[PDB]
Amino acid sequence: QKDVTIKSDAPDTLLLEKHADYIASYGSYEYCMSEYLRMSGVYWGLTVMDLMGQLHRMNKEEILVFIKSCQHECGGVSASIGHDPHLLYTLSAVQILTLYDSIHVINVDKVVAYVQSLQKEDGSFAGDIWGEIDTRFSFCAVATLALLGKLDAINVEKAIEFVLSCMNFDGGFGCRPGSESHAGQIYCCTGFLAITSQLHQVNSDLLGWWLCERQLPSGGLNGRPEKLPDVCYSWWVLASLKIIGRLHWIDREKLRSFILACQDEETGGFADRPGDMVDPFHTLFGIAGLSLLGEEQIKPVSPVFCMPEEVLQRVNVQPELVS
Amino acid sequence: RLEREQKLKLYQSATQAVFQKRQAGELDESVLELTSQILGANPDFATLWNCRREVLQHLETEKSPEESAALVKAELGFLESCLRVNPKSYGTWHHRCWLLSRLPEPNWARELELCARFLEADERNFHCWDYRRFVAAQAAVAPAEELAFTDSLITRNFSNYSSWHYRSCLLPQLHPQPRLPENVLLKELELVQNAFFTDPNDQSAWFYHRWLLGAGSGRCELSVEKSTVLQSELESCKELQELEPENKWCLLTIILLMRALDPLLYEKETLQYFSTLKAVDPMRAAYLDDLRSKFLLENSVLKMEYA
Ligand SMILES: CN(C(=O)[C@H](Cc1cnc[nH]1)NC(=O)OCc1ccccc1)[C@@H](Cc1ccccc1)C(=O)N[C@@H](Cc1c[nH]c2ccccc12)C(=O)NO
Ligand SMILES: [Ca+2]
Ligand SMILES: [Zn+2]
Repeated sequence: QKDVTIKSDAPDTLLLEKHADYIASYGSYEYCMSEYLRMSGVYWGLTVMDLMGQLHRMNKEEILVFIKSCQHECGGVSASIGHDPHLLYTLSAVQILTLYDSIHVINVDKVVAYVQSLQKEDGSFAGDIWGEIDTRFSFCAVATLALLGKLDAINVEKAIEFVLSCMNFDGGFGCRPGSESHAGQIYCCTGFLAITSQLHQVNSDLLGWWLCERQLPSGGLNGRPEKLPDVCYSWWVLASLKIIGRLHWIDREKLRSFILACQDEETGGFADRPGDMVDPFHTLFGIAGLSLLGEEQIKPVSPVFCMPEEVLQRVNVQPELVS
Repeated sequence: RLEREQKLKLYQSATQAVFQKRQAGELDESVLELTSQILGANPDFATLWNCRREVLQHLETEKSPEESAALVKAELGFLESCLRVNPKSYGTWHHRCWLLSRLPEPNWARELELCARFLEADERNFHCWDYRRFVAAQAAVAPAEELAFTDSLITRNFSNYSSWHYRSCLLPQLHPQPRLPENVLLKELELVQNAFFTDPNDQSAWFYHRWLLGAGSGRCELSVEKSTVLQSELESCKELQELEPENKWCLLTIILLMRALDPLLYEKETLQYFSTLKAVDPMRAAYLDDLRSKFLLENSVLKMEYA
């Protein structure tokens, strides 16, 4: 029922040049208030620029120095200088260094030791030393290790067992055992299962149905029943569908029109929904969504790592998907 | 605009102040003061929650039992005030869990009531449901009590996906096998059928019902009672189909019921319903074609089983 109504003067063409300009100029109120996620912000900007063929317009040397200064003695990476290390920003950092072929800018052995240290007896991962358990962190852990070639450093079978214990009646996954299904969690868990070669344990027809029912009459996707559509849930849902070989179960044209309607024609960037304020987070996920739908002007994107496939080919980390 | 310039400089200065105090090893109540002024508006600033925990951990070592209880009660109030402003912050909910998990004598009944209150405000807040499960476990609340809680929530109003989900997890606990019992299954079918005949637009009951249709013992194992109940559901859905010709959930459920009853006998009608459903729900045409293909393959295998 709850949906947006797209107006007939909503953008209907891809404004790539404007998007590159928007991201290229980003960070020249909200910028300073989101410093607690800065490393991820950098990842979103660099990844979308690379998908658009514009990575060179960002400042490689400056980012490499920032990343090195964010690695803590324990081996984990923080969101920004002086903040605390966390699996989230450790993954982001490693994704950035992978984009830039500069992994040895940081201490890889210590990254591995940090990730290893956060696994619990039941196979789960805490985000950091303070112990919050979430399947997001299972994904951060294996995605980080996969990119470093060190997946063997953790207890993989126990990690699999934990993630599978989070599978629900509807075929989806939540944060922890007993948690309700949510597209974000489904993306992390199907990504996790792709990396660890366990996609045969997903009920692809059941989960696939739950995911395609996220598409609303507007064409946009929500992240769970009864929520408004958003250009980013749209992404988690499509990547999950692609991983389980069911991308054709949504109406590609209606979704493409919804995503294009979220662009700001004046400033560039995408918003969560048409007419709203843009940001780099939704710009990445809007552009990434369009690539999965087969947009020629954008590089092919990995549904698992949300990085250009040509980068993953380079490091030879390409999980087999369902189809 | 100028006020945002005021707030920004206030957060900026408070932030620098906290970081400055932290390097110095000044783990004191001045940090609690500074972070309270930042975490209220910016609860997702996780490092500041970390700082509070370092301060509270430090202060309990060098203070009396009574002084530490006072700090903990002040923390519970601060957390509740933060939650009222933003009930969907991972950091705030985790700090409350961290806090309660280390208390000598935690009042779990009060925490369950906190959950009830927040679920009254937003019955879909997954952070609150997760917290409630945490409290229920810690306080050793039995699955039967929680099952009672979910029914009231489902009947008193809509927005039920989270409540049905919780039931799907609680029911297997009341009947733990190392696939529900039929008596339990029949009662659930009755409850969910009420739900979607009360609100046939509520997708959540239909999703849960599809699960119950799979949680049985098989079509050639259909008891007389279950056979009759499913046939009755089938006729009641056809009734609803008349009252709501655009309702896709009821059309899909009719197909699923015929599958549950007798795939080969209902093949004709199943194919007819696929055509109607695709007309009514065109965005799902590709899904429906694949489902129909899977069903036609199952039917070919059933026909080849003939002696
Ligand atoms: C912490 N985050 C959020 O809470 C957003 C909020 C939001 C999204 N759309 C409108 N508001 N929520 C969100 O990203 O949901 C993601 C998610 C992912 C996995 C499980 C559950 C939820 C967002 C950022 C944000 C904050 C505030 C407003 C907009 C964006 C965020 O950092 N998400 C993470 C999600 C994530 C976790 N693990 C990952 C691994 C690979 C890629 C992404 C992730 C991210 O993109 N990291 O690089
Ligand atoms: Ca450059
Ligand atoms: Zn979003």
